[PDB]
Amino acid sequence: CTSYYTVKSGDICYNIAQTYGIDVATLQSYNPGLQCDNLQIGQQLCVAD
Amino acid sequence: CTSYYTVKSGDICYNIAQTYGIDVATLQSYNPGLQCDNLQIGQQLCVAD
Repeated sequence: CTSYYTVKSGDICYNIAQTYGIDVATLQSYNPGLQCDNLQIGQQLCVAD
Repeated sequence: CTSYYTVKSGDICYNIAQTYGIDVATLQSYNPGLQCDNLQIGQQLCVAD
């Protein structure tokens, strides 16, 4: 992982992904076992590789 | 809380508490509500105080 995004209050996977120019599946591929229904505040999500 | 840890692919609550010295019981007392199968990738765990 080159780069991380930190979950903040009310963030959803779709928008986090759009912010980085990727789609949710790619975000998922970057984060083994990601659970978009269940993101935690401060959770760090890879957004690069 | 004094110190933190960021969950990576596959981490189980046992290896984590071990790595940082401590017992799972102690880990779970630093983290109110904690499903040790269900650890979110990139979740912030407390490991001290």
